[PDB]
Amino acid sequence: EMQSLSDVMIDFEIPLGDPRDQEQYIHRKCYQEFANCYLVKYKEPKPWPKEGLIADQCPLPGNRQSIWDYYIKVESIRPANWTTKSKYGQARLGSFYIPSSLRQINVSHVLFCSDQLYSKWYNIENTIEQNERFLLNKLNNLTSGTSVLKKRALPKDWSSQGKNALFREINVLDICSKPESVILLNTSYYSFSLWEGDCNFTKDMISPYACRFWRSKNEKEETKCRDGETKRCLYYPLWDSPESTYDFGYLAYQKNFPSPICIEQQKIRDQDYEVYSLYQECKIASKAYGIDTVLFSLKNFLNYTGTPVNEMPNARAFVG
Amino acid sequence: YYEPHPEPIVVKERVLGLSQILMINSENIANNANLTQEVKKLLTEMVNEEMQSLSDVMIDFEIPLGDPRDQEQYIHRKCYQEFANCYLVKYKEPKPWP
Amino acid sequence: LSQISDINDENLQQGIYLLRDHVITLMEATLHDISVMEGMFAVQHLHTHLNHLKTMLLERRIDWTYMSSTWLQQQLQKSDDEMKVIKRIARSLVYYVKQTHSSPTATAWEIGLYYELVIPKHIYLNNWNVVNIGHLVKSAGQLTHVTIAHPYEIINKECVETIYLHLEDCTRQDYVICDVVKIVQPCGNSSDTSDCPVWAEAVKEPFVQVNPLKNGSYLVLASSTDCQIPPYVPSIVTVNETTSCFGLDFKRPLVAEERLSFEPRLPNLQLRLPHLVGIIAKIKGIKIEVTSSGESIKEQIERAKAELLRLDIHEGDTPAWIQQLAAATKDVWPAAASALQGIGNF
Amino acid sequence: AKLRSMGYALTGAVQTLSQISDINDENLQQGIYLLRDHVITLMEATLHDISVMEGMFAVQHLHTHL
Ligand SMILES: *[C@@H]1O[C@H](CO)[C@@H](O[C@@H]2O[C@H](CO)[C@@H](O[C@@H]3O[C@H](CO[C@H]4O[C@H](CO[C@H]5O[C@H](CO)[C@@H](O)[C@H](O)[C@@H]5O)[C@@H](O)[C@H](O[C@H]5O[C@H](CO)[C@@H](O)[C@H](O)[C@@H]5O[C@H]5O[C@H](CO)[C@@H](O)[C@H](O)[C@@H]5O)[C@@H]4O)[C@@H](O)[C@H](O[C@H]4O[C@H](CO)[C@@H](O)[C@H](O)[C@@H]4O)[C@@H]3O)[C@H](O)[C@H]2NC(C)=O)[C@H](O)[C@H]1NC(C)=O
Ligand SMILES: *[C@@H]1O[C@H](CO)[C@@H](O[C@@H]2O[C@H](CO)[C@@H](O[C@@H]3O[C@H](CO[C@H]4O[C@H](CO)[C@@H](O)[C@H](O)[C@@H]4O)[C@@H](O)[C@H](O[C@H]4O[C@H](CO)[C@@H](O)[C@H](O)[C@@H]4O[C@@H]4O[C@H](CO)[C@@H](O)[C@H](O)[C@H]4NC(C)=O)[C@@H]3O)[C@H](O)[C@H]2NC(C)=O)[C@H](O)[C@H]1NC(C)=O
Ligand SMILES: *[C@@H]1O[C@H](CO)[C@@H](O[C@@H]2O[C@H](CO)[C@@H](O[C@@H]3O[C@H](CO[C@H]4O[C@H](CO)[C@@H](O)[C@H](O[C@H]5O[C@H](CO)[C@@H](O)[C@H](O)[C@@H]5O)[C@@H]4O)[C@@H](O)[C@H](O[C@H]4O[C@H](CO)[C@@H](O)[C@H](O)[C@@H]4O)[C@@H]3O)[C@H](O)[C@H]2NC(C)=O)[C@H](O)[C@H]1NC(C)=O
Ligand SMILES: *[C@@H]1O[C@H](CO)[C@@H](O[C@@H]2O[C@H](CO)[C@@H](O[C@@H]3O[C@H](CO[C@H]4O[C@H](CO)[C@@H](O)[C@H](O)[C@@H]4O)[C@@H](O)[C@H](O)[C@@H]3O)[C@H](O)[C@H]2NC(C)=O)[C@H](O)[C@H]1NC(C)=O
Ligand SMILES: *[C@@H]1O[C@H](CO)[C@@H](O[C@@H]2O[C@H](CO)[C@@H](O[C@@H]3O[C@H](CO)[C@@H](O)[C@H](O)[C@@H]3O)[C@H](O)[C@H]2NC(C)=O)[C@H](O)[C@H]1NC(C)=O
Ligand SMILES: *[C@@H]1O[C@H](CO)[C@@H](O[C@@H]2O[C@H](CO)[C@@H](O[C@@H]3O[C@H](CO)[C@@H](O)[C@H](O)[C@@H]3O)[C@H](O)[C@H]2NC(C)=O)[C@H](O)[C@H]1NC(C)=O
Ligand SMILES: *[C@@H]1O[C@H](CO)[C@@H](O[C@@H]2O[C@H](CO)[C@@H](O)[C@H](O)[C@H]2NC(C)=O)[C@H](O)[C@H]1NC(C)=O
Ligand SMILES: *[C@@H]1O[C@H](CO)[C@@H](O)[C@H](O)[C@H]1NC(C)=O
Ligand SMILES: *[C@@H]1O[C@H](CO)[C@@H](O)[C@H](O)[C@H]1NC(C)=O
Repeated sequence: EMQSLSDVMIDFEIPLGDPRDQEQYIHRKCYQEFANCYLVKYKEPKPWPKEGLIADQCPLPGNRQSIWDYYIKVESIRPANWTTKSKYGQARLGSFYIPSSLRQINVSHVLFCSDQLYSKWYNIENTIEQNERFLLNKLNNLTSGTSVLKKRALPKDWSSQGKNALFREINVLDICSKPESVILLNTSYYSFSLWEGDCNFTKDMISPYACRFWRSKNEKEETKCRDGETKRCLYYPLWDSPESTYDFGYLAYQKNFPSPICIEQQKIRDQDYEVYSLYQECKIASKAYGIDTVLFSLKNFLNYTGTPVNEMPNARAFVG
Repeated sequence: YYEPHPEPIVVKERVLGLSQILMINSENIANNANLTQEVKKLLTEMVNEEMQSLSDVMIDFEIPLGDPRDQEQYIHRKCYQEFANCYLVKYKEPKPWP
Repeated sequence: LSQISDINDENLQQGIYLLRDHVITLMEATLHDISVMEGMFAVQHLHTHLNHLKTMLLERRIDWTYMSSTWLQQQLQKSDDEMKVIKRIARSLVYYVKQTHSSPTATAWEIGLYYELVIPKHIYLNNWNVVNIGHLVKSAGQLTHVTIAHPYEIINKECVETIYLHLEDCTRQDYVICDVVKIVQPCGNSSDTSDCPVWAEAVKEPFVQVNPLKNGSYLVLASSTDCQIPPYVPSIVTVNETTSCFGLDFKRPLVAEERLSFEPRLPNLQLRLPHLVGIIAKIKGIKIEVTSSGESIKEQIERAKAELLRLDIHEGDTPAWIQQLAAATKDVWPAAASALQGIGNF
Repeated sequence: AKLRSMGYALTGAVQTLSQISDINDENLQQGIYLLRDHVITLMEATLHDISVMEGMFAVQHLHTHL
């Protein structure tokens, strides 16, 4: 539609000043490009510690969930002398494997561009032109001449002085919808287990589903073939398969029935984060160097990894 | 004295004259879009509506070129649009599924 | 022609040349977008396209969806900005619409479209319209309006050089289109300028003409003085404070910001008229040609001399005649005029 | 070749206003007065209807508008 219009209209000089010099042009261009884009800096670099993730709150496949991208499936047919330890390290087959790309040792900052961590001030029920003004005020109120947010803005998890002025707090079900967010930003790993063995919880020690563990431990891991130790051989798993049930932990979490839930905390990162605003840096830098330069400069910073963060899907746009 | 004339002024060298023939066929469109026999009826109603309205305000005009029916590109693109993927298979002798 | 490319041949003339073979196009092939859509989403996208084609053809425009831009530009061998002008001024004709098949689940149609593309020779962007104002002359008692007949209608100025254009056989397809545009020289009394005819016409006294200009000045031509403005010669007038002149209000204009100008500056020109121009314009009772820009004293005089000599004395209006002779003689010999005027009133 | 017309910028002066309201001033004349500052508009903000629509239904509504 745009090209067709472009193809029949020559240019005309109009005797007013250059839009590039007008505030309303600078403010609405920085907004349309960088409104919800932020940069977070760890106190020092520390990655997510394990390659396996126990997270029973998420319903398994049997709506589509984002975490299913990291879900190890239990297969009945395997090759001869096949073991999890060969492929997925110390992960429990039928749970979730975290790749080494999301666990880099040298990553110091996290860059994200989404409107899905804002506290209650933000509502999609309200009007775009309101939700603009609301943000534009808050960012002016929470800043002072630089692009660094005031500690008040952060949630209580990321800072001692945080009061959720801008951002909400990450909850237990957020891992299912927004995996990378949690793995890159959470200060501590909390587990959620209905697996028989964890926290030394024995089947006797309990003082349709009712009081029962989801996955019970079998004798050992083994395969067997019939003169064809290559392609197709039966596999006997070290735990059970949740294909039949697939709602157990999700229904348990919401408390429809009582069950022996296990939860253990493990500290990853210090609660002393620092957060910059790319919308406020665009406004401030454009007053000195002019928007044409600043726009081009900050658009490259969004492509620091090789994939531009602003063109990723809204829930999955988190990069280290 | 003078006043501005904001519209451009074009000096004519020559005129080029062209004839384009546009061919529409619903069945070709229904095959690619995986349509059902109910929606095929909508496609057909919709296309007739628009084409008929245009037909109803335009008289005919003679254009002094040769008949399209004599031109290769007209013969090749008409046979294609009708019979591209149509085939006939002949058994060695008649024998049905047993 | 056997190819579109042949239109640029240098030894062709200004006429209509038809491409010899029809262009055959299937819509299915043209509209890619629909191919990958499914169900009613596909159906509604086609509806939007067919309704837009119909809207263009009613206005006699071309829908460039069904013809490749790269192809047409490659063949025509034109610049990006020439193509924009070519595609804006082209016009369409629907010469047949035929339904070729009609089932309850299936249809097929054919449309014959005929296009006429104007190929430009030159494009002119920075243009002015001429407005002739003229000059008043008071001659042997009669007030007369005098005008030059300029051989151009448009002044053009792209950068620094000014150009005077004479247009012929023009129409409007968004822009003005002309078959003939001749470049001319402005009027003068020299070998390197135009020798233009000069028209005179009798007018009623008192004469007043005031045109408000858009920039906030006023154009004045008047047979009598007011607010210090000289009579008979026209002028562009501006005031620093609102005042009433020629029975209407001349307001102070709003301060403006200065930009780069493209205003033309015509050459100046002295013009000698016949002594009795007022009597010549009066006895015709229509607007009449009295000289050329570059005419000799001898030719100019031998032009209304026989006509003027044969306005002789008569038995039936001697007093009315004698009063004309005085008005004619006043500037030449004031002593004789006063005498003749006396013998008139006696 | 690169065309660009001065058809609306030919005279070498310009009379500008600071507000649309200023056009009704009684001691102005009959001419062209330009508002001094551009009006900046985002379509996303203008078209509310699309905001609440989803999938291809959103896409087809924008197509009709464009
Ligand atoms: C509303 O709109 C109207 C327009 O529609 C406005 O009216 C216009 O307002 C203009 C002001 O912006 C006026 O321009 C000014 O004209 C002055 C007078 O120009 C004439 O005299 C000049 C001097 O002549 C004497 O001195 C020289 C030696 O210096 C002797 O040789 C002479 O014999 C004289 O003694 C003279 O230079 C000019 O000559 C040029 O124009 C005539 C035709 O008019 C030509 O025949 C000439 O060839 C010549 O034109 C050519 O050459 C000159 C350079 O020499 C080029 O500029 C031309 O493009 C062309 O090639 C005139 O005879 C100027 O004095 C005055 O100059 C100012 O600006 C210059 C820079 O441009 C400075 O250097 C000066 O110092 C000075 O500041 C200016 O040009 C318009 O005349 C006027 N138009 C009309 C039709 O009336 C109106 O204001 C608007 N109203 C509102 C409210 O906005
Ligand atoms: C990423 O980071 C976010 C934080 O921003 C994190 O979300 C939090 O997740 C934790 C862990 O699930 C949540 O805390 C738990 O809440 C449970 C429910 O809270 C209600 O009940 C308590 C009283 O019991 C009330 O005070 C409260 O107001 C609520 O009504 C609560 O049951 C949990 O408490 C148990 O677990 C902790 C573990 O440290 C333990 O200290 C407690 O003593 C308590 O007992 C333990 O019970 C478990 C079984 O339930 C048992 O295994 C264990 O042996 C017991 N331990 C002892 C010593 O007896 C706990 O407080 C928190 O609410 C979430 N925050 C928010 C804001 O939603 C994500 O989980 C992180 N995601 C990932 C993937 O890392
Ligand atoms: C266009 O431009 C032309 C050229 O300027 C204008 O015509 C001339 O007008 C002027 C001013 O009115 C005339 O000036 C006078 O010249 C005579 C002498 O003329 C004789 O010598 C000339 C020498 O060059 C010659 O060209 C003349 O030839 C013409 O005339 C003869 C005879 O009729 C004819 O046969 C030819 O074919 C030519 O047409 C001629 O031989 C001179 O005596 C005058 O002197 C008076 O003025 C001066 C200065 O004020 C003063 O000092 C004296 O005391 C005296 O009062 C005067 O200089 C000139 O003759 C005209 N030339 C022509 C060719 O006609 C013309 O008016 C312009 N047209 C328009 C429409 O504006
Ligand atoms: C009629 O013609 C007049 C020319 O004879 C016009 O007068 C000129 O109008 C301009 C308006 O911009 C004045 O410019 C102002 O100048 C003063 C300061 O004066 C000094 O500086 C200027 C150059 O800026 C210089 O030209 C002077 O000689 C002085 O040295 C500033 O305070 C203003 O902001 C503005 O720039 C000209 O000064 C003035 N020129 C003269 C010779 O008077 C008059 O405007 C015309 N009137 C109408 C009714 O149109
Ligand atoms: C109309 O319906 C047909 C029939 O279903 C559609 O064709 C199918 O398109 C899908 C998606 O592109 C194909 O699935 C994919 O195939 C590739 C290649 O084998 C594979 O790598 C993917 O994992 C996936 O299986 C599918 O092959 C193809 N049909 C068949 C029978 O194979 C067509 O897309 C529909 N047209 C539309 C929506 O316009
Ligand atoms: C695009 O997708 C998002 C994500 O699903 C949609 O947002 C969701 O909208 C629904 C319906 O408005 C919300 O559900 C309702 O929430 C209210 C308030 O908590 C509650 O009272 C209702 O019982 C119901 O649960 C939902 O909250 C919201 N998303 C999330 C994650 O909470 C959005 O509507 C979609 N955009 C469209 C269709 O244009
Ligand atoms: C984002 O960064 C990547 C990596 O530098 C860019 O990828 C290059 O793209 C150009 C396109 O002309 C190719 O010629 C290069 O070969 C690409 N390099 C690699 C390693 O893939 C990418 O263009 C950038 N994208 C944007 C939008 O700026
Ligand atoms: C990470 O940083 C360390 C210390 O600077 C360096 O030795 C190492 O090469 C870097 N890269 C990786 C992948 O460890
Ligand atoms: C029991 O739990 C404690 C937790 O500190 C652990 O150290 C110990 O190894 C566990 N013992 C058994 C037998 O599982």
